Amino acid sequence: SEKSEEINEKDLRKKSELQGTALGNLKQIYYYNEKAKTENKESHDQFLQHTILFKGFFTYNDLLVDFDSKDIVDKYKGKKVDLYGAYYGYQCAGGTPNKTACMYGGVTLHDNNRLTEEKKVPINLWLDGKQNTVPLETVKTNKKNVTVQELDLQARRYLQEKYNLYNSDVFDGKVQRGLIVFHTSTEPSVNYDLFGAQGQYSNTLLRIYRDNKTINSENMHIDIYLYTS
Repeated sequence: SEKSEEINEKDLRKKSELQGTALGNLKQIYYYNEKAKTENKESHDQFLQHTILFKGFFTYNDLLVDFDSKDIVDKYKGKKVDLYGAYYGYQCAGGTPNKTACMYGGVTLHDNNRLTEEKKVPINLWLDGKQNTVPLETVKTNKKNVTVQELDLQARRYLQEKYNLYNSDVFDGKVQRGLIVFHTSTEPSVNYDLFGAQGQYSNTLLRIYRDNKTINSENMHIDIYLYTS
């Protein structure tokens, strides 16, 4: 947890710098989008080498997961895995033509990954430097090693609900800059600029999760820095 005054100095992209439909499409992803959330699944099918193809995942009927590389694919190919991420259909290719949804990362190993009790992830939130209280129930997980994507999706859904994050200025979105930090103790902290995604559609806005980054959920909290300028 940094001084809101120091974070304010990083070059965070401003909301006014989003070209086109990216803003409407960021609100769609973090607020309206359906997510793939299932446990105990396995697949050794692929389309390209850096992907794992879940045939008939949907009961879209196929789910194609994309990773940074084959090296990552290999840790999950043929294993029992849990899935939690956002998917899309626009620009998606790889399985039953016309019936494949695509997702970036969101895969964790299923075995021995269940928690003693569900973890409520604490969140520290600052708005223009004033600390705001966030209910403990906001972000929760049952995984011991969880994807940053699973936590970010929960965190941003709340920022949208309570702070109109991805609403236009006219529809009361007052936040112009922001940073989310997953503050881990034992491993490097991940931080994302809330207005820093690239492209305007899901196929590119969601690539930030392609790395399948996973962290230990115990002993960490989330720091959120929001600014109205």
